[PDB]
Amino acid sequence: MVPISPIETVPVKLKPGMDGPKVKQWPLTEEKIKALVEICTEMEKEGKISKIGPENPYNTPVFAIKWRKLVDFRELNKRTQDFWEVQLGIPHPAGLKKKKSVTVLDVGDAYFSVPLDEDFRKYTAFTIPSINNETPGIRYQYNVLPQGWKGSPAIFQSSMTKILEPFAAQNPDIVIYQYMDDLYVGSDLEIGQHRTKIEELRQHLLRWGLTTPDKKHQKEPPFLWMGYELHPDKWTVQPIVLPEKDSWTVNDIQKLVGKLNWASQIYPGIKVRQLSKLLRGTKALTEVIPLTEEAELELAENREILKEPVHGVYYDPSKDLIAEIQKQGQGQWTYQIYQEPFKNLKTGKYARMRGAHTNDVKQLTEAVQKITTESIVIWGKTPKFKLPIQKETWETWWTEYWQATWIPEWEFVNTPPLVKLWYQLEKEPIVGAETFYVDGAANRETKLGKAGYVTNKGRQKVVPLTNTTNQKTELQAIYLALQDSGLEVNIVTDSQYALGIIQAQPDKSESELVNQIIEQLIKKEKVYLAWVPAHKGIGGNDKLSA
Amino acid sequence: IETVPVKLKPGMDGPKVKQWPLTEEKIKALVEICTEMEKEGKISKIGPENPYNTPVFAIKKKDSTKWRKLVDFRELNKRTQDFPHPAGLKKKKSVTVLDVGDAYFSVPLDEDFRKYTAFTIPSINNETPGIRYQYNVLPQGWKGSPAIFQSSMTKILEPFKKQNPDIVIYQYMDDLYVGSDLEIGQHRTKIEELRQHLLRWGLEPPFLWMGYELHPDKWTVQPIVLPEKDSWTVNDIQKLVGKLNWASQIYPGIKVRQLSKLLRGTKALTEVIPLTEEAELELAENREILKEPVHGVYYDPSKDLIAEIQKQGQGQWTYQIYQEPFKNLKTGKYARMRGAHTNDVKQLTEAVQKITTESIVIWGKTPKFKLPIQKETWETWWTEYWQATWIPEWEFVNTPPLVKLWYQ
Ligand SMILES: Cc1cc(/C=C/C#N)cc(C)c1Nc1ccnc(Nc2ccc(C#N)cc2)n1
Repeated sequence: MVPISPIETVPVKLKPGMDGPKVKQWPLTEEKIKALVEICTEMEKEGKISKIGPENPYNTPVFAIKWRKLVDFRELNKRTQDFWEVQLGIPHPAGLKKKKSVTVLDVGDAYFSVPLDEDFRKYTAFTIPSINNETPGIRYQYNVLPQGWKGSPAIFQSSMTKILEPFAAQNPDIVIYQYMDDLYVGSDLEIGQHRTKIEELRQHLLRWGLTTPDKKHQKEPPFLWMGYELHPDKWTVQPIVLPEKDSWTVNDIQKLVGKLNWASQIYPGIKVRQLSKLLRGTKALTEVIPLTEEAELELAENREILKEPVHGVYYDPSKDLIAEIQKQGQGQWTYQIYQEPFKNLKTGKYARMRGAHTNDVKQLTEAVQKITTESIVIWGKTPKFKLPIQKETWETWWTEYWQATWIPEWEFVNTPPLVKLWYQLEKEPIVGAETFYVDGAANRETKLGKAGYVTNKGRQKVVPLTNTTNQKTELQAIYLALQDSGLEVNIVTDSQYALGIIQAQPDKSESELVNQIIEQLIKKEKVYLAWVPAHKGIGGNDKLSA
Repeated sequence: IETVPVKLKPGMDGPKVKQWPLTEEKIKALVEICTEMEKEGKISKIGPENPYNTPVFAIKKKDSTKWRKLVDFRELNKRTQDFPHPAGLKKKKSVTVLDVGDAYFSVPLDEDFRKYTAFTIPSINNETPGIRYQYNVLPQGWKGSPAIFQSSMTKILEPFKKQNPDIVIYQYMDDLYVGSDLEIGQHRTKIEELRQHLLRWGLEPPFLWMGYELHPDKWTVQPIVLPEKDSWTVNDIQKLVGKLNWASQIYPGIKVRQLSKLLRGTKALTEVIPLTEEAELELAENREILKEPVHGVYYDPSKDLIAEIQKQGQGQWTYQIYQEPFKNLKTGKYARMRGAHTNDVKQLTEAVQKITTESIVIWGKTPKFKLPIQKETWETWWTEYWQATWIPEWEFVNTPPLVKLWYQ
């Protein structure tokens, strides 16, 4: 016999303060018991399990399903420590490199060469009930990682990785990836050299006594993997089929958006705003919902985008990454990442964050940071950006914005709609322009208020208001001054609230009043807004609070 | 050589912090560094039984081209168990900061605590399993390291201190701050003398040769100033009354009554208003008040320091450090922000580091920052510009402060 290297066992513990499972075995039919006895006899022969004495106090229930055996480790799993889970972050196909050959090796039997920590085995005990309950049940414990046990996937993967590391390291011309009970081995080598590498891998695995089926694997490119199709020189998502329907249900829409979101990583321009709007606030999965005319258009547009297959290419590390962004409207943004024109590695989208006020430049900036971070993950570097914003526009924005902000290396691409600044406040008071002193106030109980202004030219206005608040009346006062002034105007307010909003430079708002103010600002040539503290005897600036 | 028992705080588990995305160049640097550290026995590979994690990245210290590993132990430090600041340091004419963090690797780490120092070197696109390590020795950046190494550092430094009794030596984490009053040429030779005095003990440190020079005596008080003008417009006076109203939260006896009475009527903003006698006197009296220190200002070591920063434009930044609102312990202004003339975030990152350095020197701890930046923007870039071996805490300001106008 040829000595083989043992697989290092991983030491396993229960969670602090917790003991092992003591769960009652369910009764079973005479038929099920006989089935389990034979199954376990074979497993015992294979060395997977061992009979134990009556001293062990732990138990986990076992079932027979139409026979096959099912050990229900739910209780033990609750009591087992947390492990490092390596698979949490999965590779994105757009980050993969193209390969001439990809071979699949079945390593399903290797899984049972992984021994379970000796000290933990006692916690895996289970009992086959005896026929008619006239004798003690047959007791067994696992010697190998049990299917369904919490630690098995992490320990299996770590054990396989440890075995594969030296092979990968000494053979850098190949890539190795594990998924389920299979190894995928890719390379760009001449087919003879590549097949030689596979046989060498098989010889390497043999050192741990791990055997692989001589008969070739049935799985071959293209591979169906994690919702993708992988081909030797391209990738895509598995077929996206949007159903035909006369009526849509909460659940239907959730499933629709999910497919569209999934599709959006390679199909350019997918939109989900109007469809997602239908899900606002309510989560009754059976509630039918009528589609808005806007939602019907969005869906129609998406069907057209999805009418035929689109594929992405793989990553070429010897070339730059380029990211291009377009504004789609209603807070929606779409992008493409490519190295060569017309050959996307992937696509995607970004949506405006929930909030009171916003502007296009802020949104563009956010989309850029999202794409940057995604690109670090997938390719380990930032892409060169192509953005629908003029260089001069960006400079004006960031130099004058009250926050620190940054966008990495980028160039203007002239494809409408362009992102622009819609208004710019003066830094100094305007000579020759009328000065409007504005104010508003409301009564908290009756919600009645007033808004108005007085100017250096003697112009005055007070408007009585209903169903209002101090903050709304302060904005209304500014609105009135904008409405009633010429193209250049100085405005004096005591509203810290109003100052906080405009200094955020919104171009769109959830407040129609703010939107009205923005529309007015856009029409002005020059606007200087000055703040003063309230109730300090300042001229012009309140009594008219009556 | 014998390990100090170390524990986490009661009823608290180890850190489980996600590794953030790393650039290719930082991954390759870390693979190279950790491979060597592993050969030296400083770190060891770990298995899946260890579920803890702390983020890691790599930087280049100021004026260098050699990558330095930096572990973000902020979470572990909060979870670690607890183990007099020299007021003279901030008064020295020159302070050189040394990176002595390498020294910690000479002390083994408590076998039972090592698991909590787990970290991961990720792969691009997660194509290969992340490389998992834990520390076998005191790690750089861990608050337990200076505490455990303290008895050893004092012994190493004794002969140098004896022979140089006027030198102030202060350790913060991986930094050694060495302060003296003097001429610089001689200063640099004491630092070098110090170096050699340490090298001896070692027998090599990659960054010990480096010197970061400060001059804290040149640092000082930045007070509130009011304009001196011959012609005041309505706008000028409104701005002045605004600033004084704000200052009245810091200074009791500030008055604006007589000045506000100039703002009577409804005048064009650019119209010139002559000051009345009553208004000038009030203004003069306010000036005098602002020349005095703020009342009831004290440092308490049991409370957090808070640092606020404002972007003032044209590469200028203002900041304040306080524990209680309106009771500033320090204020300052930076007008250079070198190397970031077209990069706000790099400028802010340098300001954060400079302010933290001032804080360490003065109080021996780092402040909690209120940063004028969106979280996503900061989180995406700050590690590109970071050059210090410590990391403070921060939060983000989303609403523009009016106070910006008062520190201009
Ligand atoms: C992550 C990954 C998943 C599968 C997934 C297997 C499954 N199911 C197979 C392999 C080999 C890999 N690993 C890598 C690593 C680097 N480049 C590539 N490129 C690459 C992979 C597959 C095809 C094809 N056809 C072409 C190129 N794959």
